[PDB]
Amino acid sequence: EIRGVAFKELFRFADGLDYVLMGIGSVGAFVHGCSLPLFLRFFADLVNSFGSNSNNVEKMMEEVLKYALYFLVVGAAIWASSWAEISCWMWSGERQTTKMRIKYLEAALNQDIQFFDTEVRTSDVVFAINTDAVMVQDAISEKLGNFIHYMATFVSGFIVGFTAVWQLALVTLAVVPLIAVIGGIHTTTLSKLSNKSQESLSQAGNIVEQTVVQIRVVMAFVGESRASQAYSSALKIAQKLGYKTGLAKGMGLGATYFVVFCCYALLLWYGGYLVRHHLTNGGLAIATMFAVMIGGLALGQSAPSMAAFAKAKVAAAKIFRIIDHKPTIERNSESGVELDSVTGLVELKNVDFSYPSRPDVKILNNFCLSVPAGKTIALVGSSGSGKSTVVSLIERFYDPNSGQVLLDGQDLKTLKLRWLRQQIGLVSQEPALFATSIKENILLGRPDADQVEIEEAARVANAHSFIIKLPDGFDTQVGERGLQLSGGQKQRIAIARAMLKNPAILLLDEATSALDSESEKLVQEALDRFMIGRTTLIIAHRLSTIRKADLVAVLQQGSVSEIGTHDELFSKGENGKLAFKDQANSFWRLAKMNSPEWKYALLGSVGSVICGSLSAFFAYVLSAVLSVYYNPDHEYMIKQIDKYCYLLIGLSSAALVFNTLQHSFWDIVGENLTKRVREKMLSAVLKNEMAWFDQEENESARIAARLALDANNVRSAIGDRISVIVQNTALMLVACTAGFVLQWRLALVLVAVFPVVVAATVLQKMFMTGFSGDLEAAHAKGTQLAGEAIANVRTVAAFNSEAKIVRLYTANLEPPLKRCFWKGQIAGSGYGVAQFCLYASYALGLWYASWLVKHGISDFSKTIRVFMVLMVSANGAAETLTLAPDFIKGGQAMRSVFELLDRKTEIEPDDPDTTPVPDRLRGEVELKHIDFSYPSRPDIQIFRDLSLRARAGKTLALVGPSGCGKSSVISLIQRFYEPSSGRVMIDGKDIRKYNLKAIRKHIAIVPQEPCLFGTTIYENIAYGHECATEAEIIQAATLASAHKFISALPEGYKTYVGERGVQLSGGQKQRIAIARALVRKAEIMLLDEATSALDAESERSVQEALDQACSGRTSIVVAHRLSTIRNAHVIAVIDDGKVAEQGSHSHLLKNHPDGIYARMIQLQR
Ligand SMILES: CC(C)[C@H](C)[C@@H](O)[C@H](O)[C@@H](C)[C@H]1CC[C@H]2[C@@H]3COC(=O)[C@H]4C[C@H](O)[C@H](O)C[C@]4(C)[C@H]3CC[C@]12C
Ligand SMILES: Nc1ncnc2c1ncn2[C@@H]1O[C@H](COP(=O)(O)OP(=O)(O)NP(=O)(O)O)[C@@H](O)[C@H]1O
Ligand SMILES: Nc1ncnc2c1ncn2[C@@H]1O[C@H](COP(=O)(O)OP(=O)(O)NP(=O)(O)O)[C@@H](O)[C@H]1O
Ligand SMILES: [Mg+2]
Ligand SMILES: [Mg+2]
Repeated sequence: EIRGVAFKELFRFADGLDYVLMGIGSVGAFVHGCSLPLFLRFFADLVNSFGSNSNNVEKMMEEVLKYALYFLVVGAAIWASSWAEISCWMWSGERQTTKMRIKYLEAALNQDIQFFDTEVRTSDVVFAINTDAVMVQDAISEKLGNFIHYMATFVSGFIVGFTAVWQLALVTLAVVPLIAVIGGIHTTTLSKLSNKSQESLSQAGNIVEQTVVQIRVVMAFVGESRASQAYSSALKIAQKLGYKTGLAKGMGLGATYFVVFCCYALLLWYGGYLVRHHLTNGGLAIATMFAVMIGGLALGQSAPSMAAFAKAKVAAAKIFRIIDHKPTIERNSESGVELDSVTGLVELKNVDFSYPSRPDVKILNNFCLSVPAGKTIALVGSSGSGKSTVVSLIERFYDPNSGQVLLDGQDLKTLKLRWLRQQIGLVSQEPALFATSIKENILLGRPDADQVEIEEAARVANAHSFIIKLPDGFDTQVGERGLQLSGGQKQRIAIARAMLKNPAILLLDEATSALDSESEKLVQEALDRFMIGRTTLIIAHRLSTIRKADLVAVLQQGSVSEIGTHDELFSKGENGKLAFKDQANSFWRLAKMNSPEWKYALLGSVGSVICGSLSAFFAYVLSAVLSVYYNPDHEYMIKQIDKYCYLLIGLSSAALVFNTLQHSFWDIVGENLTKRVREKMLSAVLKNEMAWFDQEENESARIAARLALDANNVRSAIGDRISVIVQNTALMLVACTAGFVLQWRLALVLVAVFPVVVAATVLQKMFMTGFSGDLEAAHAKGTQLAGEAIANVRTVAAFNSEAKIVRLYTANLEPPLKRCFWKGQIAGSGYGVAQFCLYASYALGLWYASWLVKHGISDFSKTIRVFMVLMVSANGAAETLTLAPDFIKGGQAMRSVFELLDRKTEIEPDDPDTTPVPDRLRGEVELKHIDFSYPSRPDIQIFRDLSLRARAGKTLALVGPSGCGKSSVISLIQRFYEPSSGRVMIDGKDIRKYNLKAIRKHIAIVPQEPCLFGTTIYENIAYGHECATEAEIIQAATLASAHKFISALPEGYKTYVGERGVQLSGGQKQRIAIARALVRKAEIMLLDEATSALDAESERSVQEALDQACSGRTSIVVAHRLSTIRNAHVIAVIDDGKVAEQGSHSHLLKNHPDGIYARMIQLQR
């Protein structure tokens, strides 16, 4: 394991302004931490004066007034200190992390490629530049400030408590570890159970994704019920674990409240004892209690900052490892010859290169090549041969280990590297389009070029096409969408950027076969205008290229068999605001679906009120005890203290029990609602039709994200909302009742100021959490730009565009920096204002209590009880942070779930209408005058008045070009889609009237590219029939001939398959799909081009399956190749979305002889 760097090195990028910001933030954090208990000290002084000076009214008034002014001063100090701390720390962290990322990227680009090969790899580099960067940022921005603040709080609290009453300081210090340990155990248990629940829900989402991706087969069968069962089982596990999480949370809250109650019972009794012996005052006792508790909790809260410190030390050690690494291969040597002879006469001879990762494996064996000037040369590289390797050696990506490698007769390492890479132009198979605009991509090709050069490169170098037809034109961010560009267009953009680097030799790479001819002809015309551009990769396709290049040589085992011009080089491997009333109605709908759990809810509700009451009750007790401390009769003091302590001890157990009950029952109700919603959501999705599935915004991963997110935030927005609204209502109700019946005037004033103090305490809790936004989202654009640059480092080195990439990264990062600065300023100012208002309200209320006492309106006891009870109950109510307030997004997610459930499918998966279902289908599907138009693309309409025939005891074959919708034909066979105007007779009647599920169970199909379902081959094969037993799957395997390699598998039918399982061959998976089709034993066997996407033994297997299919009922088989359609007796025609003839191939030749398919047959020969 690598060793983390020392703490100081974290601040390597800190400049003078950063040091100033860090100092100011440290001072602010220290002042904040010290001010938290200093207020308690001032409160103790005020209370002691206001209680002792009852007889002397005027002195009491002046004392209370001066201490209220002290409260205002403390409020202002907290305002300023919190503002400075938050703003300075956040902005300094951002300012340092930005420079760190810039240096990291700059160091990364100008490294060697073999460095990425041997040492840290590109994926690790990206993972670092995201996670380690954000980790160090959060550690040095907020964690450090919080650590300083909490250490200050701890020290100041200890000092205040001890110097006030060392005795209670010692006792409370003994108390604190209990509460700290309880809180730590609670947090740890919650985190562990949260991780467990997260992984369980991830599993359930995995079932969701695998179902939605594979919806084709799922609807082809009746397996939606199976998917629902699997989802229900996963959700059952998740909900049982969820029950456990709720119980743990309830026990944690109950235990901490129990220990708090007992501990304050003991502390209050001891404080009464101390006051009785004239050791101290009541106010000093209370202040010591609170201050010592605050200090201990502050140390507890400070520890996580140390954890983050260690993690950031490791992360920054990694980052500095990449940063400090020195480029091994010397680059940009000043010995650059700067040859004026751009023509490369001779190069790449006696080349003995070996790949760095495996130096023993010598890829290139004494390679020699000429590449004469004035003429283009092509290379026939084998797949195992290093065509990319020799290209890299040309580009100087790697240095040849020995060998007489040279260029134009003047070597490579002699004449610099930047200039040489400028001389050579490269195109790549994968276009290198970064996040920036396409015009900026052209600039990245050659920054010296102006806009007119870009236009002409879009005019003469390439044709004017969609690359210009973007709505923004050339100023369009290709990275943000990507799907907008086809792939040929971005390839032509790369061609253009290469055209900018016109001079001297220009290497060419291979292009995919599935590429437009326009890009290809642009490539060859670039070749014609660039005779000095050579090394075109034929790859047995686009033979015009090999026509252009006279010198052609093949490459194998790091050597060339022949050297010279064109020859017989073929057959040697050649191949191819929003409304709220609807919110109330939908809330009623949710509650209605939550009806069965009502009992639990009711019980939970009951627990809530009791919990709330006890919280407020607790406050009152403190109040009363404080009021008792300033009483002359010490015996009456003893009686009151004993009564209150006994009552507190008695109610501690009630607090424990009712916290557990409330949380357990509320969380159980939520889990049931969540699972119930999930099931209904999945069922509604499955009832929908694929015309909705293929539509964008219905992708499998996106659907699963919808399912998870909406479910969880709905359960929050119901359960947490009800629990909060009931519990805090009861708490403030009983608190205000006590306050009113004691002194309604002071109670009314404090009720008026109540929302302010509640908001301030909520903000204190949020500050404890941290005000930093979602940094990864803020840096997302620069993040993905840097990731693309790092992954595509070869292309960046090819155009030596590291400086431009760094500049674009800086430009991307700048607006997030400014936004972060302003967000920090706003957050600091708002938090400070809230705290100042809180302390001003404290001062106002307490001074008003003094004023009431002056006029004889009330007494010290009643006023102090009212003030203390209402303020502590306000803190208890602002403890609202315990339950997550996701309601804001909860409403949107809830309208989302209701619109998804309320969405109607036009094709009913099950037809309610009566249908004349036969046991054995008549198997004579009758396509006639079909004019199907694809819904997704109304422009493309495959079918024009198509009429087809079926053969009951026989089979029909179909053949055509890849363009024709044969898979569309089989889709319309099973009512997968809906024809625009065509009509089809499956059973002497419309398919639309007859039940769809009966159609599914009566028709078996194979997909063109079948993929398997689950762990065991047994279940995947048995999927075809609802009762496959064991024998039926036996002959299903044998007739399909899958059984031989199934037995070759370790455990056969139980062998785990999938991404993590034994990944069978395409032929094997297609054959077992055939086996499943046989399992279904259906009337119509739809054997699509899977009968061609296979191998020779699978080809005889398919011929045998055709034998059985013609023997048993009927089949529609499509296969563009020959020798398979000949098996079927009757063969149809599907050319250009039209039928031309139908019958046997002998019949297809007796009338309408030859044909496009016959020409294909001659070709396949
Ligand atoms: C004198 C008060 C009215 C004062 C003005 C008030 O603002 C002050 O912040 C009060 C409400 C705080 C000061 C110390 C706090 C306590 C800190 O010490 C404790 O024992 C902790 C333990 C545990 O965290 C409890 O959940 C809260 C609990 C029990 C806190 C309850 C609220 C306080 C009692
Ligand atoms: N990242 C790599 N790690 C190890 N060996 C590599 C790497 N890249 C290429 N090679 C080796 O380089 C040789 C040729 O590269 P390879 O990727 O097999 O084919 P290619 O030159 O890209 N041609 P093709 O397969 O038709 O696309 C083989 O010996 C590879 O093992
Ligand atoms: N959702 C869709 N919306 C619009 N057009 C579609 C859709 N799905 C497929 N197509 C069209 O269907 C045609 C493809 O025909 P298809 O029968 O799927 O053969 P293929 O998959 O291209 N070749 P092959 O694998 O040999 O069967 C193209 O015109 C596609 O654009
Ligand atoms: Mg290659
Ligand atoms: Mg098709």
